[PDB]
Amino acid sequence: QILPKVLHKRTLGLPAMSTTDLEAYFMSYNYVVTAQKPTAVNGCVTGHFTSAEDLNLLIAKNTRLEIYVVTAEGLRPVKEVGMYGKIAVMELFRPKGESKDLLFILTAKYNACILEYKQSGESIDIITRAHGNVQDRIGRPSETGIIGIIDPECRMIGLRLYDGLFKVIPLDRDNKELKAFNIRLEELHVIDVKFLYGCQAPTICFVYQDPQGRHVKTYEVSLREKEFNKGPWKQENVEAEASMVIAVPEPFGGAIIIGQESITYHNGDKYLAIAPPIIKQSTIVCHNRVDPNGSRYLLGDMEGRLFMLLLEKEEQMDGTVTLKDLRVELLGETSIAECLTYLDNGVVFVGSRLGDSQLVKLNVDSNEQGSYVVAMETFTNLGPIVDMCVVDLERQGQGQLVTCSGAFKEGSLRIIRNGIGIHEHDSIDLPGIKGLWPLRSDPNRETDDTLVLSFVGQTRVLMLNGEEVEETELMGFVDDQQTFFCGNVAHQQLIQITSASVRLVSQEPKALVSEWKEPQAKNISVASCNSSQVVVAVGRALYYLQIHPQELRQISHTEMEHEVACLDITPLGDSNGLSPLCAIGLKTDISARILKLPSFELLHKEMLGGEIDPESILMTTFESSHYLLCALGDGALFYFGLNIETGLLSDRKKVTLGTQPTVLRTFRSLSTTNVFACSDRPTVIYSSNHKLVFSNVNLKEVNYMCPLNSDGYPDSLALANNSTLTIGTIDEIQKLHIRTVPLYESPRKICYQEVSQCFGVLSSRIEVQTTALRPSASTQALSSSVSSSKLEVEVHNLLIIDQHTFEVLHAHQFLQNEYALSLVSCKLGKDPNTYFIVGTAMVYPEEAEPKQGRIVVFQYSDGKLQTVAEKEVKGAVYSMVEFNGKLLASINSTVRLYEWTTEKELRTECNHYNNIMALYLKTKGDFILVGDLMRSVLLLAYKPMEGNFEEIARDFNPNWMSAVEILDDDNFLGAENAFNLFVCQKDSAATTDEERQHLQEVGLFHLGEFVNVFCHGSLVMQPTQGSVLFGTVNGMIGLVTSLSESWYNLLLDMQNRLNKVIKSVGKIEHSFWRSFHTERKTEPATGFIDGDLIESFLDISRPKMQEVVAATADDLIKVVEELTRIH
Repeated sequence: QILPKVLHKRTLGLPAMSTTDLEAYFMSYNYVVTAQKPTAVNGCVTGHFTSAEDLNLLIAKNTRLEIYVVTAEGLRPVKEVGMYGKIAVMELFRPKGESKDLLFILTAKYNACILEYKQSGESIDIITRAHGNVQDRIGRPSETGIIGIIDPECRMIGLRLYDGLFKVIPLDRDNKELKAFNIRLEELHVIDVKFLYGCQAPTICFVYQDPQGRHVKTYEVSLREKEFNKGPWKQENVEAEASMVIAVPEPFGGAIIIGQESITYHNGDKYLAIAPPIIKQSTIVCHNRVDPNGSRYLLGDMEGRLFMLLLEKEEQMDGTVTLKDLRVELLGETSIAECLTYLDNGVVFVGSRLGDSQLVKLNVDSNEQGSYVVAMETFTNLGPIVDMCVVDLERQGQGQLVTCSGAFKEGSLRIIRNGIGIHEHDSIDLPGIKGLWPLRSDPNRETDDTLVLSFVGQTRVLMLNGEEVEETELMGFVDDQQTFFCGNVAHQQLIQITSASVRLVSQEPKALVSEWKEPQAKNISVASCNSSQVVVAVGRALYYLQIHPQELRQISHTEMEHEVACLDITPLGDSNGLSPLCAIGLKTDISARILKLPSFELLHKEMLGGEIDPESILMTTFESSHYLLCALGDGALFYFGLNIETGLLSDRKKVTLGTQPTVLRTFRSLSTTNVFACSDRPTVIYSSNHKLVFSNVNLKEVNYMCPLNSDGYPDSLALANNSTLTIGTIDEIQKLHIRTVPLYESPRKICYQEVSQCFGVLSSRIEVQTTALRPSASTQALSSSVSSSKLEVEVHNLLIIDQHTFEVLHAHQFLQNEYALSLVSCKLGKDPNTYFIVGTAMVYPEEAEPKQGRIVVFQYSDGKLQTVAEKEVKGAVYSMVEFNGKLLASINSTVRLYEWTTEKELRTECNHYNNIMALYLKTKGDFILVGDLMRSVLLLAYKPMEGNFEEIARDFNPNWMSAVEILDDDNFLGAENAFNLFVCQKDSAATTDEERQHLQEVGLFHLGEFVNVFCHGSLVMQPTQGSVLFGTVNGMIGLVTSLSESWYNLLLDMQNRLNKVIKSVGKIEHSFWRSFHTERKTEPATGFIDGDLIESFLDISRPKMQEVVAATADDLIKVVEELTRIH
């Protein structure tokens, strides 16, 4: 019950001392949105939800629900939904007379629902069979949280929510409101509870604690008269640390109780126990049944070890089987598991809250070092985000996030970056280029070695002998007038389809063979040539010629009613070059039209909105569903569906992009190759599950592309600009890119020091009584040092990390029993050098409140780390900032200001000690905002004349704060530990003595996450004003911004009209979800607008869109699309 460690647990989310014990021991307009969805796993189940012959895995994040189908290769995604609440219970069950299972869900605000998966055609819905709210007016929530269980015969549902009460929900075909009733329990402290198998009336078994140890007991539930009757067997005694109850299935029956160094089996009178030595070291957390009999079980530790529990049975000579013994075997090591589930055929899913989750295989024969476990996949988890910083290493106008993530063995550093990343190698400034093609200089040799530029009105054939550039045109091509395509198809030929003529050329003789010229002297507008044929179009008409060895043949010819804008050709499957289908785009009546290749026979047509002519179009194959993408001269990017057999009109919904028109042409990165679209921002359209990526590129701009696969440029692609050529190799595709650096120990704080080009990271590790546990970064440092002051264990270190290769340059080890709490890096006074300043405290087991600490000043030099000054202090050092040239530090309910003299010392200036436990500290100009432990906020000022502190204002209304930020000169933002956000403001009232010593809470919001850190910055290059990022315990990243008044009114009206139309999954009301909620109060939200709902307006259908804001549809599409580009 020492404060630093309990606060660290709160920072990671582990069960901490309840706040009540801590008590005993003693006019604004904002906009909030999400940039990265939560990633930690709270729960997970398996079953038959989608159909009767499917095996499903269902995963719960904080407010997300994900559904996967289990195949022989791994997992496949089918749906993902978001709920208006925090999921606390999730169970599958199947009533009699049902084809498949239904899902029960309970929310942390006590919303209950039953859901069913209904997939009819190609569309998928989640329908709500019943819904209600099960909250009690009077009572207090218990420890160990909420518990929910289901009878094996689907007769009732049992809930433990409060103390001294057991809530029962009957499960008959009536009860669409989930009416419940309470049964009184004599036992006021229940540890775990479950329903027993193979009984006649619903039987319940549970473990409780009271003076004289903890016990296990049973009951029978009579839902016909609302009372417990009596259990099948009496009450026993169990180990003082019994915590887990398992109900064994039918052939055995009975219960298995798990504690520490004991595993026990009770069934009526039968009783067995084992105490295998391996269980001593660490605690078992989770369990899962492998065999439907109940013949094997999996168990997982707090340190990552995975065990199998075996029940060996005895066949009776005439009676039912019994069991004789129990056995435990160490299987191996994984990540610490919050959820463990078993899938099928020796495959296990390990779901984690403090590390990456992963998919594992169990072998029958131990490999080297005797392990049965072999990893298969990992899924990234940003973990608890305990601290982060914004850094712009490469000196463009775009920053990156660097965060400390994870815990004990899973601790790491994460780098988060925006966009698609190319790595320019041959950078030369060439002005405007009209296009770009390859050319083959040899027979069909391996990767190409020649390229063709094309300028505003010209095409020039280069040569490429490696990294160098050279110009040497073979004397058979064009050099002064633009060609539409010059590439290759097959069979020892070259294409030259010019606006002057069409051609076939010899490559081995490098000579001309034959030519064909337009017999109208009228110049072509747009052509197309894919990989075996060319299709062209002139005036109002369209030719089509197949390219055959050594000559040309006319294969099709037909005029179009309107003037051709563009064409395309591509074989999309079992067709080796010849594409039976073809599409046409038009200027005047903007319309995509389907026309067969062989004879230009009419197939169909479809029109659109707008007037400006399109700039590009392609037919695209990425999945089993083909697409036709057109790109217009305004910024709209339209997509239509292709069924290559018939071609019935598939999905559509309008969109805008950047100001310049878009050019779309296909790239290569994987055998599931996708398309790239050139605009003001190059934009990949890639396949993720079935939808479209719209990710930008870390690039100024590009117009027209051509892939490059040469030996020195293995998977590159040359892109042209108004004045640039841009080439590089492709990283990931999605919007955010995450890079991981493993540390093998817990990080706590991070800070950046530019003039050194390094990071400083505080870290900690655990050591047995002290030798070793495993190699870590604090151990394998390049250099190392130990403190030499003269004024399990945890060992704290300061790590100096290189910013390029991300390796540990140096490690400093602090004194014994010393906890480093805060870190800063700055310049003080008139000294020119920049230091690393660290604040610590000395932590002892018996006593309850630290009473000493240091403030150490380090200088990192050419290759070493020195020490400059020490300044022992009488208390813990919770935070410090660099104020103006001085140092501001909070010492154990006091705030103090220090000065850096010419002797390289620090000297005290002034103090303020009215608060209690000042934890957080932020500064702006001459004001200081102090965030208290349980005393809301406090605003202070520094008076340069008298050189001391003056208390300007204080906020009443107790609040258990967890983070603090300064928005501008007058609005202060705070996050509290019940998952709420609030905004305070300085009251402008008369009577200048008393009511100006008040801050008014002018904004309230319920977020649903636990905020750990705020920081000023943004992730995009270069309506709204300001930008603050925050990070949470579940791994979510969010963004807060300020608005005007007219915009706030507009969007609030929009919010009401939107949630009058959208259907919520469990039929929860958005207004109820976002209300400010603590045990002491509940008020409607005000002063906040949430952008998740607003951004969902772009996913709605055209008729539903006009119902909202019934003042045009596009007039609001523009606004929302503008808002979408903030993050």
